[PDB]
Amino acid sequence: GSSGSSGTDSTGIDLHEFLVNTLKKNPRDRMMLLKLEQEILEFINDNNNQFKKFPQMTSYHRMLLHRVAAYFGMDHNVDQTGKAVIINKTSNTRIPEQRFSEHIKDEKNTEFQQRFILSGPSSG
Repeated sequence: GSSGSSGTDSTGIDLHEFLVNTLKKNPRDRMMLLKLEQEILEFINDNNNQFKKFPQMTSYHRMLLHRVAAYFGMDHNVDQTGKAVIINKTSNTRIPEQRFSEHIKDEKNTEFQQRFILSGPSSG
């Protein structure tokens, strides 16, 4: 039925290794990882907000996120259906050793606009 848990074995797959590897192999994906990192930052710091819900994600996406959190030290939880992902802000949650913005230092071009721009609201 079920056996085995996280305890006797903690140190294993070096998360970083995975992330960094993805940044090199998938130089296009980085874009996303970066965005999430930003929101996650403003969130963690934001005390007013305790929990944060994420929009419906795909099989891959969901995975990517789950990783980022585990790296920052945050636990994720699935909703009644689990379709989406919800994370909270706990003490264990702290800043890592290095950020992704440190690997993309001295960029060439970037598109960051927060005006007359929406995401796309969907009605039932």
